[PDB]
Amino acid sequence: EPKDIVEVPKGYVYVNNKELSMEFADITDRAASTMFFGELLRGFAVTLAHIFKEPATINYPF
Amino acid sequence: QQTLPVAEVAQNLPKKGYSPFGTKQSSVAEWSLARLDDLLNWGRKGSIWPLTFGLACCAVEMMHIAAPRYDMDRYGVVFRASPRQADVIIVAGTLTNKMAPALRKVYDQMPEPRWVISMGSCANGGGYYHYSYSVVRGCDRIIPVDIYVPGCPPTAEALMYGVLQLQKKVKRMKTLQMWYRK
Amino acid sequence: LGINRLTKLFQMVREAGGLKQAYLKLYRNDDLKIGTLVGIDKYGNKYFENPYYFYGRNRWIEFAPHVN
Amino acid sequence: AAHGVLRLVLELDGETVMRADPHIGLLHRGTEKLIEYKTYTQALPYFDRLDYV
Amino acid sequence: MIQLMLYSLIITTSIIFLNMIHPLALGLTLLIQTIFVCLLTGLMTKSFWYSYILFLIFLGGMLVLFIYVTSLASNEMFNLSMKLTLFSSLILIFMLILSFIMDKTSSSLFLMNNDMQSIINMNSYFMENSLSLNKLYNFPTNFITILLMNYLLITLIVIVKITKLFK
Amino acid sequence: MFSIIFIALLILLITTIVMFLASILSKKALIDREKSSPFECGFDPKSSSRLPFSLRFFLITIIFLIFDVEIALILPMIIIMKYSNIMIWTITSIIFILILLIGLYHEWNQGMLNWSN
Amino acid sequence: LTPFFWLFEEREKMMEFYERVSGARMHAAYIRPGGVSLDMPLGLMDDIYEFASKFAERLDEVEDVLTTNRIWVQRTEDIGIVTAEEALNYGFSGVMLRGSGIKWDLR
Amino acid sequence: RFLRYYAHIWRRQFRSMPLWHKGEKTVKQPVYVSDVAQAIINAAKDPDSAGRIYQAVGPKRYQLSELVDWFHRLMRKDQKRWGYMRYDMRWDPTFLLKAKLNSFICPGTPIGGLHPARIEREAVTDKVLTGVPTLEDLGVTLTTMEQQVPWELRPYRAALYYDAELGEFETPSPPKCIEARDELRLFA
Amino acid sequence: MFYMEFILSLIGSLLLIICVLVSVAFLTLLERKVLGYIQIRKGPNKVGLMGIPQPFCDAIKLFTKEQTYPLLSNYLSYYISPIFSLFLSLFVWMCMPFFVKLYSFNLGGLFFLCCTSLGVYTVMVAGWSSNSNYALLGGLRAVAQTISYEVSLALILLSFIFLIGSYNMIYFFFYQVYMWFLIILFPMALVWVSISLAETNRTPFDFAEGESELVSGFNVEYSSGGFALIFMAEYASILFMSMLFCVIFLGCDVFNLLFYMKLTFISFVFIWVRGTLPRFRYDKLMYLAWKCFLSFSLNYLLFFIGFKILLFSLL
Amino acid sequence: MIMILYWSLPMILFILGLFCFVSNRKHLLSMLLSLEFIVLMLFFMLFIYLNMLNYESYFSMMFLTFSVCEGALGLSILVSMIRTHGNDYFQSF
Ligand code: SF4
Repeated sequence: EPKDIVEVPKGYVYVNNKELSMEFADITDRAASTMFFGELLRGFAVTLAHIFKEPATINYPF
Repeated sequence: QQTLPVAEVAQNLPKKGYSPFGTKQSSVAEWSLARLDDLLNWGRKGSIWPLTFGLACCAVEMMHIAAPRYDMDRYGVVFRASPRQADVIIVAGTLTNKMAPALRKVYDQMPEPRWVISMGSCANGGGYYHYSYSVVRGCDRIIPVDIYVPGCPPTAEALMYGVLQLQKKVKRMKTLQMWYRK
Repeated sequence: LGINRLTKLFQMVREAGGLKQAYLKLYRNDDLKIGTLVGIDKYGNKYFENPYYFYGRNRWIEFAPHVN
Repeated sequence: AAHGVLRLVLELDGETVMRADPHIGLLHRGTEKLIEYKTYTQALPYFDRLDYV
Repeated sequence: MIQLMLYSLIITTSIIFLNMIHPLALGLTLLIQTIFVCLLTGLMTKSFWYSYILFLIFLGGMLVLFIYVTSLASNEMFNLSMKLTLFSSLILIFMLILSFIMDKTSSSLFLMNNDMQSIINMNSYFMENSLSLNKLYNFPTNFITILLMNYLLITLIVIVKITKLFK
Repeated sequence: MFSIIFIALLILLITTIVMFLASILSKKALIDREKSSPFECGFDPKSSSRLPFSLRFFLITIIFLIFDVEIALILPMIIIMKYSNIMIWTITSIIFILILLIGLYHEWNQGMLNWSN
Repeated sequence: LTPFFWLFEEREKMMEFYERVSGARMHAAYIRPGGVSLDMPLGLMDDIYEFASKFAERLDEVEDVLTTNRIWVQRTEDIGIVTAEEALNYGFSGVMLRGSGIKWDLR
Repeated sequence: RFLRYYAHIWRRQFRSMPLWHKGEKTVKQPVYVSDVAQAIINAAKDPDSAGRIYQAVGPKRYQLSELVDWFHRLMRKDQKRWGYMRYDMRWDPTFLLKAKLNSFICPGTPIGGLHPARIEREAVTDKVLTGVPTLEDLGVTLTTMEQQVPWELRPYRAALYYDAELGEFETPSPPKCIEARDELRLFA
Repeated sequence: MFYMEFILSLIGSLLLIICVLVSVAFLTLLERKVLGYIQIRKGPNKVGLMGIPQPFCDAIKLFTKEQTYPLLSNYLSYYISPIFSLFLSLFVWMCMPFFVKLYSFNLGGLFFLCCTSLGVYTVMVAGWSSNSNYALLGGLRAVAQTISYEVSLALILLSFIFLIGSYNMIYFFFYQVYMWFLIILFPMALVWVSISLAETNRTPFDFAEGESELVSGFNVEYSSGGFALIFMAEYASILFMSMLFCVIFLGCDVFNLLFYMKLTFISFVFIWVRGTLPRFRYDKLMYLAWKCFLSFSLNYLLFFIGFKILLFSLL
Repeated sequence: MIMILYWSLPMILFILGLFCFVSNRKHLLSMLLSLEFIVLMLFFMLFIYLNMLNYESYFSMMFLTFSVCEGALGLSILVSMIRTHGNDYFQSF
């Protein structure tokens, strides 16, 4: 995990303190994600998958 | 008040036919015009497109019907945003004075045959705000209502039951068959 | 492919009464399922339950035939 | 996306929105006055209507 | 016949062009004219290559400016007159029957389409645009294309100099 | 071609006939003053509503034309490549694209699309 | 569309719970001055447990789908920056305030 | 029937409304619909009106040429190009065929009410008589055309050419009534 | 003989026209069903037997519905655009490739560019005829989207054109005779999906008709019969691009059922996007059009031009 | 006569274009559109000549590239002109 950017006490959770690394493996990862839309592929496959869940429509009025 | 027939009475009775007109037509013109009405009603019945006016509180049920539990496009119902392409208007929520001219304008910009469902008590008779200085007591005073869905809000089942009731009204409408008499 | 699923289709389709008695049921109810006769209504209706499905589908009704 | 209620009177140049006047009050149902006329127990559902989500 | 009918349609639309004064009506008129002229030049050409080209540049892209900036609309829509249409139909028809009458050949161009070249011509059996567009790229007549592209570059430098009057 | 021409004429005629037919199939209604107003979400349309023509969309379409013409210049490269002399075809085409990139990248540093307005 | 529909599936389960306690889908009257109007039906505790059990899966499905997505990220990110001081003097609160950086919350 | 008829397209020839005797040998006195309705109710509330005819007419008689010209002025049909002309219906034998065909073809109401019976109606003059009571006897104020018609026909205004000027064209100068002796001049 | 030639050419054109129209009208159901299952809905299964006649039902509604024509005199001009759009979306088919000669249509790629271009005039004049600022904004946004993407669309084509060595589409089959062509030009496929999706105005590039930003864009002021024609025109368009994707990347095997299997899968893929992606902004899309795609296409142009020079060197 | 049967149609159209270019129009847009029609006719004369010529045909692009630039410049100055005065109407001239 990357370090934070603002030190947090308890009773809270900062949802953006995580740093965007500049390590070469980290930049090339993000670059490859943009060049081949990995994140879109993850979401794409999700919806394909979720065809294979049975719809929850009640056959009203029967 | 009437009541359903009993088991043996059903046994005697035949199929209730499909076209609500029946199949007793006398002459060729009558029988032909009966079928064309049936086809027209079938088209207007199967595909009906609400406008999604949905002002308030009632609107949430108007969305739950679109939700996947009591699926409504299952019945052939779709929410077209543009009133020129919307065939039905589910007025839902309160009609304040600022809104009254707006509802009127939206209604008649929609082309006919246009049917209105007054969902919820707020639209039916002004609902819980009936004695208010700013609310149209009911929506019957702005537009011709066709179907009333009581509830506050109506449970989603109630709403789409009313939709089916509108489908039945769309099914039995007599336009060609009775133009012949006109 | 048909992993003991076409078999189930054969059960519902055949014991319905043939091609005609599977199509008319399907044509009317827009779905064909298998259950047990929970109880026969006083007015010709017939109630069917099957825990195989879920709560939406758990219980259902075949209305009286004379209602076309 | 306008909640069915909101009415923004917008003045645009090109496609950007310069002046954006929102006209809240297309729903106002005189609920403060009605709450006054009724009883505390009777007045309770009014609040559930408000912020109906 | 197609060729002289196409003259007739261009003549009729031209008469339409000189009458119409609403900018959309004029711009509409240009649109039809362009299809017609593309058709006509195609017929007398070796092929329709240039016709497809000038279609997508002249009409496809560049008349978009004219219609768009001429979206002034006059503030109101057309008052279409069925009379100029009927005259347009009327003038078209007896021009069309005359086209049926006119001399079949002599009323046609003399240019040499790929078909109207002689069979012996060994050059004609190549790809239809190969030998025509050869020297647009082969020296020493290709630098002019370089002048074209830089001209277009400079054209953009000009547009941002005229279209950037304080806003 | 004229085989194409006739088919298009036939389709267009069939198309207009269909829409002509639907124009008679659809029932008529007595006209209404308000049924024929512009749609403005149900609140009266303002003055003429003719949009301002002080904007950039012509500017973008002008960029279109420049690149649209440039596209025309490079279309024939497909066929002539088998015939033309290779040096000239090679260098000549390469500098086309190279000048395009440099125009583009120089223009990003200009950043002309990020207008102040 | 897909996020809205997937979540509005689960919204139905929660409303059913309101229906179980109060007798109305929405617009219960269940909370009253002397405490809640009425006791809870037996077993509603358990049904709540399974619903909470599955909700992590449902929320994560949409979360993984939509949080990272570039279109969504660029479509929302850096929209309408709300500085801290400007937030207070305009009388903000809630996750708006809590998002701008203020560590305030009524709970 | 009245204004839609004089507005609808089939009624028009190319740009030349055909009128019987150029519409210059006809006297019309139309009345506004609501004032007719308001009369109906007022005479329904009163039973002492029972057994009494009532000639319902407007305030000021008019000549059909005056009306149509005013109509086209209201509709902006006369600025430069739309080019209104008035024929004689007798001169042109095409208008009748339009009516006959339009009747024979339409299953419902013929388009624009073009059936011949409407044509005879416009031709017929409006003969009032004294003694027969009137709207004033019914206590009904009569909004004039000058108050009602402009707004009435506002939807059908058109022809705002790009070639010409608009807006600054004056308000349509009203028509002018026809008096009793002036009628006697008309009929000679 | 010769007139045998012409008669068949007209039969094929006519036969294709009825099929493509009935297909897209019938395809609309597949959108409604498929999207219904992406979302956890059940989709239309009510009318007929499992909602099969749903799209015929829709057409009957529309044609019965009156034609709420806009302001008095616009009758024609408002009645023109739907014709002039459905015409393009159909007639664009005639250039599609066959081994069984429908035409000897050369310059097919050029003709593709031309028809895909002409969509701008239809949408723009349609909005102009409507005369409603809502409709007018839609047209302008619609115009900008289409016009911007054509620039990238052209250069993208040229990469394939060079790789096949002619403008005749049919050569895509000969060059794919061994191994498909997607596996060579994978990034181009993603870009080409986006370009095709932009042309047909589907989402994520849904600005032209759209919803929730413009009521229906240009479509907002359209009554029934006009609306049905526009709606059919769009779906004829979405199919054709699906075909073009199939003939370029995925085999061009016109005389093999697997080609038609591929047609459905790609048209499905379009929907698969419809129910997944959110929409873009105006400006972000223009960055994506000029600052991203144009650069992309030029590099491959400069990449493949050298490759074919090397290829020509070898032989 | 060769010109009367072949180069005549281009003449008649070209002259009609010029007359419309010197007619009366509320703004200059009708003028620009008028000369634009002339360009198409100008192309027409040019192509029939370039068609006399076996390969000199390609000169179409040179003329087309130049011609569209004139139109772009034409729209350029007009649109800047509305923006200057709030109008480019001939009454301003
Ligand atoms: S009727 Fe009930 S649910 Fe509907 S808006 Fe009124 S309070 Fe809300």
